[PDB]
Amino acid sequence: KAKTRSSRAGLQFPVGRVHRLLRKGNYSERVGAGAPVYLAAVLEYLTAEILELAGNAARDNKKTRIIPRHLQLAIRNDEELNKLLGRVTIAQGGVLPNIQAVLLPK
Amino acid sequence: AKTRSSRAGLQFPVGRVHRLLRKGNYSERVGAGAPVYLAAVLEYLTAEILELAGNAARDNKKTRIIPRHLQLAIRNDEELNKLLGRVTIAQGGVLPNIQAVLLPK
Amino acid sequence: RHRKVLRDNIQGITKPAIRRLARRGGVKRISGLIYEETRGVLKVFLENVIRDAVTYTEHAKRKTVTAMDVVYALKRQGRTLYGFGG
Amino acid sequence: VLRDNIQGITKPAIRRLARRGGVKRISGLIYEETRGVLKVFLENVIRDAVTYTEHAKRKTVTAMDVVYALKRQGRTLYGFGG
Amino acid sequence: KPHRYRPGTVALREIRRYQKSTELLIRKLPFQRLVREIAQDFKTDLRFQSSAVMALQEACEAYLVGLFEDTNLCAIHAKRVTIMPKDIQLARRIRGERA
Amino acid sequence: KPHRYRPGTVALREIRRYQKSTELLIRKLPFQRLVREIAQDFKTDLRFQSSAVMALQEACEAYLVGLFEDTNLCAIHAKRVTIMPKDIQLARRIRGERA
Amino acid sequence: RKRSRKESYSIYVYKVLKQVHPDTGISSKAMGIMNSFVNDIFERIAGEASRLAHYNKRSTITSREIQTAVRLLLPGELAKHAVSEGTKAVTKYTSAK
Amino acid sequence: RSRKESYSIYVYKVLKQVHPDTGISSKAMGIMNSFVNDIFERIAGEASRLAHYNKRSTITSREIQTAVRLLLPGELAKHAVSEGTKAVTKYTSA
DNA sequence: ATCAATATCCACCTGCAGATACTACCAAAAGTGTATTTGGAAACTGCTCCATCAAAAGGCATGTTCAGCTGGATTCCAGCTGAACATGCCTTTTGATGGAGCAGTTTCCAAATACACTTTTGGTAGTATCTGCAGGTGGATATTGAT
DNA sequence: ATCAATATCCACCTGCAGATACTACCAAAAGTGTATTTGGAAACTGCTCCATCAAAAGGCATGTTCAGCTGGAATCCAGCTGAACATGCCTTTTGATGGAGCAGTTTCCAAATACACTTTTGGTAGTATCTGCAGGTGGATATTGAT
Ligand SMILES: [Mn+2]
Ligand SMILES: [Mn+2]
Ligand SMILES: [Mn+2]
Ligand SMILES: [Mn+2]
Ligand SMILES: [Mn+2]
Ligand SMILES: [Mn+2]
Ligand SMILES: [Mn+2]
Ligand SMILES: [Mn+2]
Ligand SMILES: [Mn+2]
Ligand SMILES: [Mn+2]
Ligand SMILES: [Mn+2]
Ligand SMILES: [Mn+2]
Ligand SMILES: [Mn+2]
Ligand SMILES: [Mn+2]
Repeated sequence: KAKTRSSRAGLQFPVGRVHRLLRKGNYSERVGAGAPVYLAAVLEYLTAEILELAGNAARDNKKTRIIPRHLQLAIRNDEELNKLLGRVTIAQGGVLPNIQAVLLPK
Repeated sequence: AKTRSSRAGLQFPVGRVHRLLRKGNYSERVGAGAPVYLAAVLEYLTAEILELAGNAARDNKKTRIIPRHLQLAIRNDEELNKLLGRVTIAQGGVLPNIQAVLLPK
Repeated sequence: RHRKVLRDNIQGITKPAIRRLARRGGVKRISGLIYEETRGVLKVFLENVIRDAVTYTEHAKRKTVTAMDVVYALKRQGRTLYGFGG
Repeated sequence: VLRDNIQGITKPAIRRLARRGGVKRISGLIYEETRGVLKVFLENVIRDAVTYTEHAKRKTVTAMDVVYALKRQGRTLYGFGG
Repeated sequence: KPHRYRPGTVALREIRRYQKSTELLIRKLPFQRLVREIAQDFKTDLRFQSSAVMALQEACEAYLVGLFEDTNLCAIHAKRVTIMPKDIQLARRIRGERA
Repeated sequence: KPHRYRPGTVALREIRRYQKSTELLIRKLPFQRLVREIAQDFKTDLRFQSSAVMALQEACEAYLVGLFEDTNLCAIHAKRVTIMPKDIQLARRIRGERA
Repeated sequence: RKRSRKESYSIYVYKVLKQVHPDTGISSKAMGIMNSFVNDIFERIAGEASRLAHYNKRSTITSREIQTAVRLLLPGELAKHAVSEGTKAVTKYTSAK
Repeated sequence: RSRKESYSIYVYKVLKQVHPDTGISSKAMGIMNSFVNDIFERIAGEASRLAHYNKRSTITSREIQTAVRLLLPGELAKHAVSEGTKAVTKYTSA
């Protein structure tokens, strides 16, 4: 019986779809078999990383459902995700609470 | 045998531009007019820069264009400066420019 | 029939709206001349994105600007936007 | 003498760079500040350049390695290929 | 006898309020008219997906908020608490939006 | 009395001199020493094409000159003519290179 | 007439969410953000891999191109963990069949 | 050995059209080469995205044209589109 | 105003590094011609969703008054930073000299593509029922500002 | 400090939009197996150019002195801009409806690819002559700064 390439790789993200998107995307003449596996794993990993931190932000705000606000808090409060997505706008994400010290009353 | 470039009235290599498009993995297929159009655009933009650069050379009492002249031509031209806003020209230097508040008296 | 003429809608970007945006940006005090300056800056930004978006629309031979038209336009200008079909 | 390499980037050289940048007057703390910024710039570009070198299985950093590195850092450079 | 908060107290209260929330701060219908007016001047007889207008408003407000942040830093740099046109202009220059 | 130009006069002279020319302003060998040192931290036993180091110095000097321009505008914004660390820091922040 | 299929990473994003936060849900707008994110990073990596192949006159994008692209694109710790996950997934995939 | 292609002899040709009595140093020629390669990549890349966005497998002169409009500022774009259309019209009539 | 110390400019000259013009060689590239194939325009049209209308109402914009405190102007002076100059350290030069290793060539096989066939699945559609939390209320706690 | 006005907090609640659940259905996706092709690793080698070395030479960095003038601290005050209020407009909300035009399906040929074959060309390598301009000169005069 047939096992999927994802299961064979131990991945949740779809290896077959990633391979298809690579071939259709005009990135190169040929695509090695290991390329969609490696790529699917990285995407799956980065997703887990964001969801972990987003779920924590939801929890901090006494919520059980992640909304864009939680995704924004997770990304901007994490230095490496902030860097990776530094030129990205999260719709309905808002901004981090931040008041310049000199603006506070004495 | 007559070249596609001469056929299109161009100095820039149509055939080479076509080969470069095919091998660049830009798309599955390349239309016939595409490398002709692109070659013409590249030739025009080249002419525009050389014109202004040559003028910069003449203004500096020179007959040979050097990097400095290319920089002068581009930075002194609003649209070229915008097109190449994130580009560094080696040995180009900068435009003479002093903030007024720094001048004496 | 055709719609009423559209004009002077930049003034629909009101002073309290601009104040609100500045507050989210962490601004505490605002000069009176800021409001006209912001409108001019906003118009330039909008014009540039809309120009690119409509260009995508025209190339697809559509008469309707899509969310993707806008998303693509924002992307090529370095304002990548998530949440509308990226 | 035993001096760090970044300290080889001298005060007069930094002064000259500032002059071309149109700067008339310079604070004494600028020079150390500039060296730190310079080092970060080089670290970021060279890291990428060497990554290209390694991938090509080479031991020699080529100008194209550097040019490619500069482009993806958004510092496109004309005059050295590509 | 009537109660008055000092100048700046409410402004600070407003900063905390709006930095906590994510809702759009420009009125929906007037923004849509601006979009249609600008687009019309580029090309007549255009129609808009409603999500296209919303995508434009999300991007526009994010841009302006980000710009006011940099503008604020420029004002503070000059030992001011009040943002002025020249603060915006310096911010956009360094950004390379008018360099 | 012997001859002395006022402070600022020679500075302005140097500005005109170096904005006129295109030669690299950092000494070659010390820059080369710095490059090799940094690269050794990523990968040992490397060699460089001569043009590779030159590409790096052209890029690095163009970057610093551009940065000093923005830095200068920040100083002038605060009504100074002397550039300071906080000027460079503000410029880099608004550029998006930091913070 | 039938509306043609619109593919997304939703069911896969959802699976991963349940792994890291079993009792946590996600709104459709947030899922829209996540799908944009995956598409974005896909293109960034695939794009860098494409250039890298071309620079070295190779017609094939292998896991080695992907790995180098990951190192060029991702910041320190993210790159480290991504690479190990990618390497592990590949060696496991090949050790099968 | 091998051969290294560049745009040098074509750039030089164009130089003689616009400035018959003007030369160009090798370093300056290297910069022109970088310029041509850069703009090629930008235009081809945008044209590639355009085709992909519209689910087409072919890059035609129409994709090059829209790409030019997107990439070049006002007047440069106008003249570039004109020159491009001219060369395609002329190439067709031959 | 004068007047002296330098900086800066212009005209001219000459050595040479780098540009040129020449012949010749050749692989790769570009053209030409034929056979085959297929992407996508055209036609037709289903059906999503865009423009537009109405109508009620309250959230929010507008315009005003008032004065707190901010920005801008002035003054002052401590000291930092520019200018000048004396040393001498080390970058620069250049020219030769191994040899690292880039790069070109040949070999050949694991891994790619191509294809036919079969099974699996994620997307959509149709309804039908949970459920997290927005938003409203009330009342206790906290913050601000006058005194 | 006390106390009062007002914002802020949190617990509690309920309506419902939106998340969830399930069955049906199916085209596309994905996997399995077989045949055929080939990209690029591997080993070897030639020759490019990189590292190093010596060896002056002087250019340029560095340390020091002195004071001009800049940055920043302190003081004052006119009037900008924030806070609060009254008023009522126009955005928001809800819902309905025609039909523009986006998008699905099928047809079909102009233009794409794919080879084979022939011709042209750009890159090249020596080989030799040529020349634009850097760099040095003298001397005129412009600039700067002290009187
Ligand atoms: Mn109009
Ligand atoms: Mn077809
Ligand atoms: Mn009113
Ligand atoms: Mn008063
Ligand atoms: Mn003040
Ligand atoms: Mn060897
Ligand atoms: Mn299923
Ligand atoms: Mn609530
Ligand atoms: Mn082969
Ligand atoms: Mn003193
Ligand atoms: Mn001062
Ligand atoms: Mn119709
Ligand atoms: Mn020839
Ligand atoms: Mn000279």
